[PDB]
Amino acid sequence: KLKVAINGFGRIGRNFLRCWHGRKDSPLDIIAINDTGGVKQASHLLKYDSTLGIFDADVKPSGETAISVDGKIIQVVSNRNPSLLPWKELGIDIVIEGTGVFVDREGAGKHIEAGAKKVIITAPGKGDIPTYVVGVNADAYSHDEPIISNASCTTNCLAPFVKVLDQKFGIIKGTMTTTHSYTGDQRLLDASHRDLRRARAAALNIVPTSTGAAKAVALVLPNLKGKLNGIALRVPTPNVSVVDLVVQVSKKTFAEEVNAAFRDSAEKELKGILDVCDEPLVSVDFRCSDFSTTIDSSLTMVMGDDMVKVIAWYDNEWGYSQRVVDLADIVANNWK
Amino acid sequence: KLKVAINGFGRIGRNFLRCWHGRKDSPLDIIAINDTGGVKQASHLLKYDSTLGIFDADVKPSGETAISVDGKIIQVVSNRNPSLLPWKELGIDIVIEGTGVFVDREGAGKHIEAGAKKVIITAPGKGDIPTYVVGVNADAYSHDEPIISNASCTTNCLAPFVKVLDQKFGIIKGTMTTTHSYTGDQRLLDASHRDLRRARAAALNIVPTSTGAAKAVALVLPNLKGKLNGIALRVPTPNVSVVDLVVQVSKKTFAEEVNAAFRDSAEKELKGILDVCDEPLVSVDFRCSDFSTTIDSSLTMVMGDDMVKVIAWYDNEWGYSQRVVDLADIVANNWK
Amino acid sequence: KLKVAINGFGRIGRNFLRCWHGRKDSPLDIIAINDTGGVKQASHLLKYDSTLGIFDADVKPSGETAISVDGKIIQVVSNRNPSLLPWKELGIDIVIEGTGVFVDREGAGKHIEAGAKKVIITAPGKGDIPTYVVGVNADAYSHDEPIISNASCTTNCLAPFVKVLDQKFGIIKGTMTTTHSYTGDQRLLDASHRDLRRARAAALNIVPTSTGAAKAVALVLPNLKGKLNGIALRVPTPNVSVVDLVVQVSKKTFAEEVNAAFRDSAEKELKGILDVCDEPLVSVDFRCSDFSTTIDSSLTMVMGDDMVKVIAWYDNEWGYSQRVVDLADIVANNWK
Amino acid sequence: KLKVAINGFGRIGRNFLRCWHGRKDSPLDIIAINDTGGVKQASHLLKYDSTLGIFDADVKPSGETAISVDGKIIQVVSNRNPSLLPWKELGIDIVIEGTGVFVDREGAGKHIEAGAKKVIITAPGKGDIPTYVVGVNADAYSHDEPIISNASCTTNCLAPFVKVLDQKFGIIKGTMTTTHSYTGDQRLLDASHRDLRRARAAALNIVPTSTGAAKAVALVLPNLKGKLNGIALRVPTPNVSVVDLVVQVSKKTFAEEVNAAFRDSAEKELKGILDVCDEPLVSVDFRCSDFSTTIDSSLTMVMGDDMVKVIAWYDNEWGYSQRVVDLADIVANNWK
Amino acid sequence: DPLEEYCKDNPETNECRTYDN
Amino acid sequence: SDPLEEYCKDNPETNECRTYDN
Ligand SMILES: NC(=O)c1ccc[n+]([C@@H]2O[C@H](COP(=O)([O-])OP(=O)(O)OC[C@H]3O[C@@H](n4cnc5c(N)ncnc54)[C@H](O)[C@@H]3O)[C@@H](O)[C@H]2O)c1
Ligand SMILES: NC(=O)c1ccc[n+]([C@@H]2O[C@H](COP(=O)([O-])OP(=O)(O)OC[C@H]3O[C@@H](n4cnc5c(N)ncnc54)[C@H](O)[C@@H]3O)[C@@H](O)[C@H]2O)c1
Ligand SMILES: NC(=O)c1ccc[n+]([C@@H]2O[C@H](COP(=O)([O-])OP(=O)(O)OC[C@H]3O[C@@H](n4cnc5c(N)ncnc54)[C@H](O)[C@@H]3O)[C@@H](O)[C@H]2O)c1
Ligand SMILES: NC(=O)c1ccc[n+]([C@@H]2O[C@H](COP(=O)([O-])OP(=O)(O)OC[C@H]3O[C@@H](n4cnc5c(N)ncnc54)[C@H](O)[C@@H]3O)[C@@H](O)[C@H]2O)c1
Repeated sequence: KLKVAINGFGRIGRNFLRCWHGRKDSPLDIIAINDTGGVKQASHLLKYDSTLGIFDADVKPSGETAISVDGKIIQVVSNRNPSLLPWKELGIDIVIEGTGVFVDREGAGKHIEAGAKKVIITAPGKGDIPTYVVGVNADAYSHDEPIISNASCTTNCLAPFVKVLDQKFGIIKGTMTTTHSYTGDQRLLDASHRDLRRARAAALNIVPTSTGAAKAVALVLPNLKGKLNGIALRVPTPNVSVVDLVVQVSKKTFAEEVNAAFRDSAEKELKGILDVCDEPLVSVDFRCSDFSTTIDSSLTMVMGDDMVKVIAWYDNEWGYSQRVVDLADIVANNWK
Repeated sequence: KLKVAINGFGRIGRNFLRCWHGRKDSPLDIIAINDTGGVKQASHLLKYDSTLGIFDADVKPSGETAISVDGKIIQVVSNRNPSLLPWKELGIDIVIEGTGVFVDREGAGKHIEAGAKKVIITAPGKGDIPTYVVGVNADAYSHDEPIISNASCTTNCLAPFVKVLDQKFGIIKGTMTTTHSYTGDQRLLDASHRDLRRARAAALNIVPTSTGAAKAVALVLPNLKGKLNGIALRVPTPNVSVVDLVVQVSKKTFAEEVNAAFRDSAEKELKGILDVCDEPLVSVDFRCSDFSTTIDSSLTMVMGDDMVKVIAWYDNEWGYSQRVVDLADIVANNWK
Repeated sequence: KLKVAINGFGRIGRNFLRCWHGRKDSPLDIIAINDTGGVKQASHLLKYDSTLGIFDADVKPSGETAISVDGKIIQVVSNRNPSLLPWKELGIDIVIEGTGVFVDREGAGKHIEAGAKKVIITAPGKGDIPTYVVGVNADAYSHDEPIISNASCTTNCLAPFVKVLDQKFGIIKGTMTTTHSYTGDQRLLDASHRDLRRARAAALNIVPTSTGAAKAVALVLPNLKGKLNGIALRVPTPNVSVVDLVVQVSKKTFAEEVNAAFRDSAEKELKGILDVCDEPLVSVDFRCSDFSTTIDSSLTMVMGDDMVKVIAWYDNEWGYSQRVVDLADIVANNWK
Repeated sequence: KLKVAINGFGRIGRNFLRCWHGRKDSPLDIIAINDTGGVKQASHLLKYDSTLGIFDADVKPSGETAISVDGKIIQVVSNRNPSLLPWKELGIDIVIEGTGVFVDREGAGKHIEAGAKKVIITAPGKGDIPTYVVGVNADAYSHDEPIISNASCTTNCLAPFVKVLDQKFGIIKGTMTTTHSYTGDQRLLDASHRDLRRARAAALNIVPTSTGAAKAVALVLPNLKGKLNGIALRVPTPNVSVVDLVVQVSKKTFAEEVNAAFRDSAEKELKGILDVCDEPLVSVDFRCSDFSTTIDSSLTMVMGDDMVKVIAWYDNEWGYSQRVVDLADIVANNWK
Repeated sequence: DPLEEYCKDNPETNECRTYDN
Repeated sequence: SDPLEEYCKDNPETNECRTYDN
């Protein structure tokens, strides 16, 4: 029954709530929201969405500082400083830190320093916070870990099949590239940004941008430490991204055999986290996919026997969020 | 020689600075720029534009505090608060307040208090405040005036031709609409905003924003007071907009005639300010048009003899940046 | 129960098939489809839609010539000549001319030559073809008419609220501009076309296009003859569009009364047709709206007491199809 | 002094003219243009361009079967059957095949049977057609070659750095993925296509599609036969594209030494065809780049010493077209 | 003009298609 | 009064507060 509170009602924040909402028999009961805005912005944006559609549920406010979804009320606080959050009276158990600003014990800690018991950063932890990727290493979570990370959207996609590949062929060293949808972090029109490239208009460019996914994988898959690298390319699409991976394996193989493996894993250990699509689909079609990674079998290639090329799809907001809900259940199942 | 400084190096702050660079022999001499951003994070931002292409000119920063356009060093400062700006110590007669942050005397004033004789609010003014459209009344400006307001781009276009129409058919009532490229105030994806509309994903939506440009006409043309009104329509375009004007008039007229009036004013009182297009073109065709208003002849409709509808295209960024570079000559040359 | 066949399985046709699949206890029974592309292609595009999304129904081949949609078997024929379709063989009671090329009697008449008893053109008919907008003059239909039109999507939007505007406040004359989502009739990039407007990049520009969907109102609304006319502007959104009407009523009034007037229609003689929206939404929020017209109350205006301005949202594809099904139901019920 | 015809005045036939126009002392002389449309579209679309903007020149019709471009006048024919073109009449010497439907020896030979003495496919060839790439092998052309191919936009970008990569490190095998701007081949909205993927809304989707450039490179780079493979990703950008190459080299190296090599080349042999950019730019910043390949040195990685990844920019429309002319000139300068 | 004619027999082609919206 | 509006007063140049008229 662990009470939950969502810090940062942005894309992931609202996508998270919607994911949870449709869950049958959840161990989570979310009853609190924080973001620079108030019940106004909240109630509206949880109902209307230019990507997920109109959220099918009664979304109206309650008090000039709370709202209600299909009944259940949920306080809607509005303080930019976590330390000052009513987490101690609302009996808040888990916090979903998704403001993208408080990503180090330094920060997220404030949530505990406010009454909450745990924090789950919907992004890579800064420094040395336990990072988990469901289906890969989240089973390795331990209750005495106050602040933890669910990794980035790219890492959750990449980890799952990089795992299979290493397990069945052995990754010797690889390269990656993810053609990613544009995110809030980008400028609508050439404005200022710490990064010159991310500063350029998102809806009109192919934007080269750095990623720590190739590296972050080594956290959840230790045998991949120092074996992967790669970049990102932000493109004029609002949601759903794709990761183009190229590895040198130890076991000589062929395209058909790789796809076979992914399917075996898709039906067993990675059941619900990995999928293989055997149809000529495009980005939009992958919107709302509960899978962390879905392979484009047709696209898979093997050059010169051991240089494999795999291309996977994923919904960075909805997909990720479904995994964050999952991690949270794990937490709530090993509570102490 | 009339030392000029740009406060708010945004789309305009940067566009403006470029019109100026291209002026045949301007009286203005821009020496300083003040942006919340960085210095090199501005020298690069200038050289490369996604909407205007590459800025033809050696744009290499000079020292860690200035730039160097074509050799012309142009100090670069960075301070949020205006009052602390080195205007007095730098010697600034004209400050281009293109931040849209300080729009009234109280605010914009912080510039004069810092040492700015006369300022220019590149946006509609707030409350009481002198508004002048270069070409309809860039004469009513007295040097007694310390703070101007070059109006909004929708107005600076929806005026040079509202004039031709009231003084030749006699506008009675009237309404308007402007299908405008989205701009910096709109979020890239669905985030929170004080207004539940600019909040919605820009590039994937037709967003209806409330504008003043209408009643805003009843300033640079006292006549139209209480007559003009209407709304704005934000759409998936980065630049160039179009106004759909519809006023009912007294003097009976036909569509064709209506177009001759314009063709006349075109090479007279509105030469270089208003133009008429007899070609079947689209938005992108008018990028970098120096005419704060270009009529599309083939669209003019006349229902009921008087009610007339005219369409005008305007490069909201570059077009407007030209009128602004002018309301600065109207000051510099007509300077006490 | 009538046997329907869809001729031209493009955007409209597929939307129709889904709209129809939607209705409970329908008088229609779709038994055949015909597009130049064959089964394999019909099934794909029906299932995966970049706009409508992924059809939540069990779509898949049946035999080698038909497809099964939730068990419903639909024959998929393939002939570019309406004259040669197996209509007489399949017992087709009505044909949904969705090709957009067979709009005059000769054209559509072929469907009757082919054995079908009635054609219902999903677009502005040509010649003396009886046009109908459901909820306005859909009552004018008599079984004597084999080939009929359902007008354009825009016409289906204005008619209902113009019916209300002229009805009550009596329309003297008016103009209109519809900011519309581009459609299949435009180029992706600058390539030859007959209409030099539509030959330019659809998802880049704001393209203006002579409509004629204004005057068309006269057909369904005997009165408005010669009173209305207009134009359209095409913008970078694949779906959902908006109507901008500036009428000139006789009986003076004010906004609150205008929209007030609409709300009443909305529950009276235009329920399920007209809708008024008070919440501040954007284009995309109206995806899949069963309303031919939704008014943006917070946008209504009145200048000079008599110059009324209304704003209406419509899903160019979805809603129109919802109407086409209704019109077919009408046809299916007054089946003499 | 070499008569030239442009068959297929589409996105490529047009950039060719404009590429050629800006040519300092051309051996060629564009005599005519042929397409489906005539002067109406010919002229209009040569003066305008939702990508290259207005063409600075006096583009005006010159009769009803010709156009005037800065004085010089170009005939404008309009037959879709190349056998019927007055190639002998006007005495054309060489034809630019940009229709995209006469890439085969049989089909391209039609211009030869209609008069023309030599043809050039603005695409990869089918049949006994010599394929040439400027900077790589266009120095193997023989005057006796009646029909030849300039390959594709993608191969032209790839061949250059592969030449340098192989010659200086020896490639074992490798893979490439070109994130490419959409083209006239795709659909605006879900419309029919032989390719179920290209049939998906090109501006709303990241569309995977096959590419034969990887095998093509062996045509001009023999030592590469069967070492490469790859696919393409169509992203919502009208122009400019990037290839992402990964190759296992024989000689161990590092990011910096590689770029070093790329630089030595952009200076010695591929000077003018290849260019190592160092600025943190984006897709747009590459419009009209006259280089076939501009390597983003910042992106260049080297995994585990022999797995190299390079990212090269190119303007599919403009950069290609310049190569065409160049080769067209190579043809001129070998005449007889 | 060439195009106008072409269109008369290929109304559904790319350089012809004309819809009322 | 709502939270976002107060914030906006002091931080007008923010992403969630910027309001260009036309
Ligand atoms: N969308 C994705 O693809 C994605 C996927 C995985 C991980 N992430 C990560 O998740 C985080 C959130 O991403 P998002 O896309 O939802 O962003 P977002 O911009 O839409 O949402 C962040 C929200 O937090 C609010 N906020 C900012 N500062 C705050 C503060 N001090 N206190 C409270 N609220 C504050 C913002 O106004 C906004 O509503 C980032 O760290 C991001 O990298 C994003
Ligand atoms: N581009 C157009 O279409 C256009 C045309 C005419 C008028 N306008 C008006 O101009 C204004 C700004 O538009 P823009 O397109 O240039 O947007 P913008 O966001 O790019 O410009 C704002 C700039 O000011 C800087 N800034 C913000 N707060 C500051 C502060 N306190 N001190 C110093 N610098 C600060 C930002 O870093 C940014 O560079 C708005 O009022 C708008 O209505 C815009
Ligand atoms: N887009 C809209 O919202 C809309 C709304 C109302 C009315 N309309 C009208 O409906 C018509 C179709 O519009 P659409 O958007 O569905 O277009 P579309 O391009 O998607 O559909 C045309 C379809 O007809 C097929 N076709 C062409 N010639 C054919 C032939 N001889 N036989 C059989 N099939 C043939 C095509 O292959 C395609 O499947 C147009 O006339 C348009 O004006 C469109
Ligand atoms: N777009 C690119 O980046 C690109 C790059 C390299 C090579 N190419 C090649 O260039 C060619 C055309 O590509 P495009 O993008 O310019 O396409 P496009 O659609 O803009 O141009 C094709 C042109 O040929 C005309 N045409 C078609 N059939 C014809 C016929 N029978 N007779 C006369 N004219 C006819 C069309 O009306 C049009 O003007 C193809 O061979 C393509 O592979 C394109």
